[PDB]
Amino acid sequence: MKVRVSVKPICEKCKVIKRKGVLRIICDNLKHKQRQK
Amino acid sequence: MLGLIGKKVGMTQIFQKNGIVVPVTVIEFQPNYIIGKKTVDRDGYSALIAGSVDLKSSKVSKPIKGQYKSLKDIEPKRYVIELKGLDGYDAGDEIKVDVFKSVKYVDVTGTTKGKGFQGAMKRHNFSGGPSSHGSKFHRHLGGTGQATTPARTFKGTKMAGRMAGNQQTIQNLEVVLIDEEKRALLVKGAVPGAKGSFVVVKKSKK
Amino acid sequence: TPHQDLGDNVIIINASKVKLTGKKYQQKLYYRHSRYPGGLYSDTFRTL
Amino acid sequence: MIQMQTYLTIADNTGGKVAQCIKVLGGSKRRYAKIGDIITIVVKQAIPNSSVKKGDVYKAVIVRTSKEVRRKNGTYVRFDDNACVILDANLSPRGKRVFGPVARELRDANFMKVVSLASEVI
Amino acid sequence: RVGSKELISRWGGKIIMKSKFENGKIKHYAECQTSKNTARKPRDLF
Amino acid sequence: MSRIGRLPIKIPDAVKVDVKDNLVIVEGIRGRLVQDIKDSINVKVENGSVIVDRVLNDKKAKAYHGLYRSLIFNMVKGVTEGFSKSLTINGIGYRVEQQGNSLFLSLGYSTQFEYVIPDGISVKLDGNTKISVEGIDKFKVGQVAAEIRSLKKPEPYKGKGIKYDNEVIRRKVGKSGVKK
RNA sequence: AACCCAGACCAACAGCUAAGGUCUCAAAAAUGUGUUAAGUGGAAAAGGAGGUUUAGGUACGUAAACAGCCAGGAGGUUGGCUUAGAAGCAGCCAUACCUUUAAAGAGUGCGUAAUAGCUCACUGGUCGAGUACUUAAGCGCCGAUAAUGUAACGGGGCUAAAC
RNA sequence: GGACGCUGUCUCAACGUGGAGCUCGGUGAAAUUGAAGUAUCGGUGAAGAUGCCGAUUACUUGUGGUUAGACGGAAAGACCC
RNA sequence: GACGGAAGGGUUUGGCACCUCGAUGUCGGCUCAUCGCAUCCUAGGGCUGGAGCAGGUCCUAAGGGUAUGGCUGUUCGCCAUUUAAAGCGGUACGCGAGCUGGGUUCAGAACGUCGUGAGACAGUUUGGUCCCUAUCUGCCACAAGCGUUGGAUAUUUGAGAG
RNA sequence: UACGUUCGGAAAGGAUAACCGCUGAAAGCAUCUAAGUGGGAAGCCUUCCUCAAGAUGAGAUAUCCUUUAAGGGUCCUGGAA
Ligand SMILES: [Zn+2]
Repeated sequence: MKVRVSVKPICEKCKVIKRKGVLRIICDNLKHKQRQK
Repeated sequence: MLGLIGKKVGMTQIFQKNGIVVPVTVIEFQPNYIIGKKTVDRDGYSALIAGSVDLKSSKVSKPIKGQYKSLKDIEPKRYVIELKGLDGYDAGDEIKVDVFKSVKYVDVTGTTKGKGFQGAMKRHNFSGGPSSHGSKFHRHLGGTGQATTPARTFKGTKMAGRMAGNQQTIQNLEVVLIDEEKRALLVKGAVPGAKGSFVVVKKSKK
Repeated sequence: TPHQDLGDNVIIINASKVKLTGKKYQQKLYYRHSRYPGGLYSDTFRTL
Repeated sequence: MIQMQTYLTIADNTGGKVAQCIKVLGGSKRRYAKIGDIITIVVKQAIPNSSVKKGDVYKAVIVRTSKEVRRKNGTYVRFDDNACVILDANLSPRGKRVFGPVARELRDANFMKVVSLASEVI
Repeated sequence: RVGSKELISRWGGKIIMKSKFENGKIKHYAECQTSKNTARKPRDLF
Repeated sequence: MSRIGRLPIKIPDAVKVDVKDNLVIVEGIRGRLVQDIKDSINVKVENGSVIVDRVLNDKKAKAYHGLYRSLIFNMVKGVTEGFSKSLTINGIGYRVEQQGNSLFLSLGYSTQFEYVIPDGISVKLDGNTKISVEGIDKFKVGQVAAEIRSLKKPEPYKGKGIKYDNEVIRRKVGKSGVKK
């Protein structure tokens, strides 16, 4: 959703992972999801 | 794949029972025989060799003659093709026209009519220039490439040249009528080739 | 001598079992061009 | 074979007497309309003091063409002038009566009420 | 309105769409009650 | 590394474990499961227990430590107690039925979905809106439950769909929640 | 053509070297200790970043740290209010507000017109060593993105034949 | 600028006719031309390469067609200085 | 998403004057296209302050398709009807040894303005020769010769290409 | 020859893009990934039609001939070319 270049946690519940070579943010608040461009 | 070597007699039309007209092409089937077999362990693939209308005994070369040495009472055949992956027949057999009796659609393969050296406007549906308003450009190609890049004409650019003469196989022709006594098949639509040219009829793929 | 042909001949067996390292098995590309416009065809190591 | 700029006889009692085709509907490069198709017409001539003025744009259905079109049973019907009938928003005849004959492809194109109001169906 | 054609097989059986499942595949296919021949598009059963 | 990698594996009495040539076989009351083990990790059965360690200390080996410990543990818990993951079908007119080794789903679509059940896995019903997949392999059980859920993923406006029982669906509002 | 090495008197089927190279096209390298997983090497920015090597600080800990698991997570007290409501979570002010205190903040978030309701910091038990935030370097990741044809290693290929 | 009539101007092109074109016999030029066992792509370069680099593709040689290139031919650029 | 900050693209208006003035023909339209994806439509999705219908934003995706007319020399734009959509660009602002010459950029003449005047004006109006038989490469088609290891005649597997 | 007639764009399969996973670590949790293992588009590869052994890597087979034979060509009558 927020295909950005700076991916940061938004709330304290967001968590940072790295999948197949891209940096991603996963959270319960699906509105907070992210991936690096 | 079930197939036969027929001859395109021509076209006509028939009247369905309730009055609806169906335009048909008529194909006449000279007797077709199985001349030989091709085997996966000896030729690399499995197919049946099928032959049709005979040649004149003065114009059969001896290789062709020896092709039929082991067959009994089968004269040399002018039109020979192969039916890949077919069974239920063996050398010396003979295929009726009724093998299509249970078939709804067929495919026909033949040599399309030749149109000679034909220009771009007929060959590729090119439009032309205007015929008035000072035009000196009527049925020429127009531009063909770009300016300096690429400084050549790309391979496959469509220009003038010979038209038709290729094989072509037309698909899903409905089967309208089968007539065993006169050895004829009536399909609905057009079939490539001129009158008297020889086509190959196969069971439809779909 | 580079002028002439003086070396021997070679028969390679088991050519289908050459091993690669890294992700080459998924990523090495073999290209070819039909000389027609746009006719560039690629083929990864697996498929080739 | 009605195309753009073709003149047509309005065959109903709305008031118009001549219409001009200005678009063939239902298709991007569509160029010809046949019997039972819907076109967009402008009115080029009308009965004075009518409910249809010259220069208005409506939708109309083609009821007679001068070029024959094949039918299933092999018969071709070729009229002697091109004629159409004006439609309202519901794709139903705006008028109350239809002059002259119409062709029976209206039946299949589902214009049953035009067919009924016609005089002869050929 | 040319009468709504009843969706019938060439063998007089009703044609109904089922969704097989196989190995991560949903498959849609057409089935004829009378003759139980499975095809995948009712085109092939008219 | 971390304590899950080194935590010892208890062996139930009814359950047998064996290791040989980069392979492990676990035979229990309810079935037999097999696993590959990579070279950098060594698996030992002693004193009715399973231990795992690493020849090297590269990070691949670090991760492998825990990975294979957990797998063998789930490989032993399966052969003793089996794995089970359950599901609920919620929504108007949604139904599930069973015939032999296949399930038939009515999920609002214009076609009734058939569903072949892969072997090694059993399915249990509770009425026509509750399912429970049981089996020997946790991986397979999760796979089947997931693929069934994908057949009709849930939605947030009314809870309709096929949900994991343990799952909590976040819920939104529609018309009347926006009332002024 | 302008950069690097090097000033051609002619001849030799001699040797040593400069720049630049030593898997192969293509004449020339092997061993030692590490780093890199991106084919980085073999283009580039602001910025993001639980990639990893090495070194060093500040928190915190075998007298139990962190994550999980099991509990409490309060009473005074609707903190006084602005407002219509504001009960911890429109908004103003501090919370030098105390007690039972294990520990409970004038509450971390979710969500209720207003609460209500669900959670957390906070602390206790089960477990059993490093963890949690940062600093400097060595290589890396994303950002990376044009039009005839792979086309930003010369090619093949290379996990070294890379640094 | 508009209207009527009329029409292949156009949708949309098709067929036929006459002279060229094509084949053979006779006669027989032209501008042009450093020559030539003169391919393509990505590059490089007096900054748009048949001739250089790397790679790809291509049996030898004619004929009827087509003009993308050979910064084509023709006129010591008329514009500008 | 203001206020600022960091880049790419080489298409706009420009900068420089490196190739070409013993000539590299300039705007549009016609004909014929080919390529890029920064996607107009169709296809697959994530999130919505997404009930549904219909959208908004972002990601993946270039296979195919992407209208006819009125005005203007116009590209462009506006407008009329349509359409699933009426994409944005590169290619000597693709394409005049393929076409048109309306526009621009010759000599005629006229209007306005400037100049005493000859005349001048990215002001306007009207009229005004668009040359060349393809040697080579390239491309569209068709043959002659030979090769494929004895020489021929039929039937075909298929790399590869459209 | 189209303005006419008929037919064609498929169905299925494989590997994938974005996306969604299952099982699970490094990091006791969590996590689609690091070992594995799945779904997933008019795109890619097969499938449909045409050309095709000058594919010099010149393939495979059946038959004919063994000192000019098998066979082909020229010439002539012609065509569906
Ligand atoms: Zn969050």
